[PDB]
Amino acid sequence: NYQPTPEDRFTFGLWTVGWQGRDPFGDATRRALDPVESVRRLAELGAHGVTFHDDDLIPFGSSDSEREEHVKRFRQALDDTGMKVPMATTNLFTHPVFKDGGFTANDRDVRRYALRKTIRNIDLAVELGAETYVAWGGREGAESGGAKDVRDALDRMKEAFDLLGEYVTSQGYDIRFAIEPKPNEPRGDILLPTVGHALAFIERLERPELYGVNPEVGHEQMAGLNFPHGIAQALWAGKLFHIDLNGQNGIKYDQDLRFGAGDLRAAFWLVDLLESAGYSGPRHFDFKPPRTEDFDGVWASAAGCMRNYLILKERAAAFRADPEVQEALRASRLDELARPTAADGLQALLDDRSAFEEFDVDAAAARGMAFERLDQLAMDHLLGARG
Ligand SMILES: OC[C@H]1O[C@H](O)[C@H](O)[C@@H](O)[C@@H]1O
Ligand SMILES: [Co+2]
Ligand SMILES: [Mg+2]
Repeated sequence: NYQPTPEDRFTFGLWTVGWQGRDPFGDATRRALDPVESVRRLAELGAHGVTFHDDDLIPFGSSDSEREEHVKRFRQALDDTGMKVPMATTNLFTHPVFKDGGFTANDRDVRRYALRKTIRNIDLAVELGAETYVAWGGREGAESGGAKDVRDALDRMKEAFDLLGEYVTSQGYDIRFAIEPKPNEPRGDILLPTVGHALAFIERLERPELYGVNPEVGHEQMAGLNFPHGIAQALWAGKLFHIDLNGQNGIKYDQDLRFGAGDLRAAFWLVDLLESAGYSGPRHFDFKPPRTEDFDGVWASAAGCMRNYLILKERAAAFRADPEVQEALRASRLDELARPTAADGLQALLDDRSAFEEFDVDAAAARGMAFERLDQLAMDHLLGARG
């Protein structure tokens, strides 16, 4: 049951199944994975494709000749399996030179290096067929108030993204950028900490059409925010270019649990929204198999990501198809929410005595919204206590 196939557009980062389990308090518990083995194993699980940081595929500092041999092996594995590479990104956070950031490092020479390192990987990503290029500024931020002038930092961040946009347009590349927010960790506070801040920032760039967001379930939940609401706002703005699916139990360190774990009801409402809105991009899993697990548990955890999406998709479809749920939606006036408030226009509204002078405020206040009955139907469908 719930067998994933490539049509389902499930993708995984090389760094996910390949996480060796090193955390801030303990050494690695797993050996390093060959990216070629990950491609073949994920193909066998039913995945659609893989994603990568530059440094996941080419070890940092590699000569131009070593780099070519790493890329050739990888392409051969993709060619053999039919696996796609829909997205790629840059590692601007691991090497000590980025300890104060990349695009917004205080040191100018580091910022220029950050840009050259990124541009180099855009070329490779386009060669391999990526449609989306993600930026996660995990080191852009501060632990203390005086270390970063945030207005100057946002000037430098806008500068960097404007230069990347000039670069792809000057090359005629068919690739778009997606900013991935995170509120904190590894910095005390990270710039553009939520979907909202990233969306607002994009509108100040020179070519806003080239930029969207790559929201992550766990990251918005690290700020205690409602992830489906934030996705709804990104869709409403036309900016949901990509998405990271995983699980998170509340406000704490970034857990990256398998999708479905963490806030299960949020996951249901998320899948309901993505499917009813017709989101067509990849369903990308940014998760870490816990370091308790051996390599069998790694692949079990990866399989569980896809299984939980497919189950929730079935339950959300059953929910929306139920005539009793449709009746409850009308009972809660979800359909009146779709009607314009004042399509008759401002003057008509001003002259409408039924909208104020003769509005029976007490009769309107007495109407129940019937939200609890609707939510219990949603619960019954999630739990399969009905269909
Ligand atoms: O941006 C690409 C990825 O880089 C890092 O691995 C981050 O932990 C992850 O959140 C992000 O999606
Ligand atoms: Co995360
Ligand atoms: Mg992510």
